[PDB]
Amino acid sequence: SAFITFEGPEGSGKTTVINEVYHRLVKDYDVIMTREPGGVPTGEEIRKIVLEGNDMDIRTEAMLFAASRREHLVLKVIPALKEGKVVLCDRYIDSSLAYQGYARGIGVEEVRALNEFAINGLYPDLTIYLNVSAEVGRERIIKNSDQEDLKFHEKVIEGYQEIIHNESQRFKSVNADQPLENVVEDTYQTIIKYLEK
Amino acid sequence: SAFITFEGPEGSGKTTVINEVYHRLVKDYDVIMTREPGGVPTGEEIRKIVLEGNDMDIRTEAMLFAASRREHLVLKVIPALKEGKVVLCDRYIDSSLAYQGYARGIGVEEVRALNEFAINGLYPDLTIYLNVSAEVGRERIIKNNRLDQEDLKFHEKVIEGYQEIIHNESQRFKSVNADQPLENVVEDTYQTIIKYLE
Ligand SMILES: Cc1cn([C@H]2CCCN(Cc3cccc(Oc4cccc(C(F)(F)F)c4)c3)C2)c(=O)[nH]c1=O
Repeated sequence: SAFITFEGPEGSGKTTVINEVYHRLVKDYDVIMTREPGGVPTGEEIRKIVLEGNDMDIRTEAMLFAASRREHLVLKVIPALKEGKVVLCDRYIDSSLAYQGYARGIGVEEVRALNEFAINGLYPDLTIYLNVSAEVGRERIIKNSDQEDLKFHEKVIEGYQEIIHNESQRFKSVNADQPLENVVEDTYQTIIKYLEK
Repeated sequence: SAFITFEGPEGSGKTTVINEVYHRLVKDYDVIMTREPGGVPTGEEIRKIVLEGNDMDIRTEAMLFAASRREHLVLKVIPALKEGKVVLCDRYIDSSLAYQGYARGIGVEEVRALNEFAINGLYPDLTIYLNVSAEVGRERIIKNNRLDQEDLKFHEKVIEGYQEIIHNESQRFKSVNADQPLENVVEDTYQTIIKYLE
């Protein structure tokens, strides 16, 4: 079994990468791909409280997303790992840290403690970080589709840069400034190299 | 202003105490009585998920009690404190510590870190602990019939948990002997609060 997460800011090509990588991996591996809360009823119901929120405090939101993360883990991720499957997950604890912790200003130490309570030691075996520069990410966001949004996008990237260099062993960084075909290829090769050892 | 919480296991006479202490304090103080979720929409929605839960993982449950606590603190407790009011709260952080941390076995430190993220430094100015023995509490719970072993043990653990919390802390905790008849429990609690308020 293997628990693989995919991380990156928006404009990193994350959606295209996970989908294309998952498609190639299914041919040879007992692999599943899941997008948190991945249709888990309780997880989806918790998520709805946030989404229906009227000017919801960011900490309440973070705690509800952490509760949803855990329901997804206990009812979907853990049973698939116990069945010996490889699990590809579209976002996980590093997202909460870069977005809620760093970018939204709750604090790194606080969001990490929250994430650690939700995951109870279940860290990914491998995390693919889609390493995009703020400028390439910006052009991809525009190409696919504000000063405050640009600054927030820069803080998310800065947050990921701080995280990645603190847990180097788990993290495998892919150059996401390349065309998406190369980003997909490098990610696939990185995962295969991990799965074959 | 003053933020006063009331803690105790079931059978400590907590409901009677808070209500009777509220009816006495209202004569002289701009005081409110609340509990989580306390009509707060998001808190009420969180409560429904917890009540509809089929063998819900204890950590998910702890995170949901923490999210409800934050909603109730920001939308109800903090605005009343900013108005200069006396806020009496039935159960707060210490309940999660004794129930989720100790009795459920998650770990008091882990549950404390979760609840500190939830409360963001907003600790009660005063916490009344209704100190009941497991045996007196048991007899009160039965009155509301013999209580099964699972319930008796869980009740004993909650008490053990509260004993650990009160000992490893204090300076906000004021313990009231809840083994006394409820009239005396009410009187001691009232006197404790008045001495604090001045
Ligand atoms: C405040 C609190 C209470 N309890 C206990 C106290 C003894 C009674 N139980 C069971 C119970 C009874 C009635 C309603 C209920 O559901 C609640 C109560 C408060 C808050 C929520 C929620 F909004 F957080 F979900 C649900 C639970 C909960 C905990 O285990 N932890 C806490 O943080």
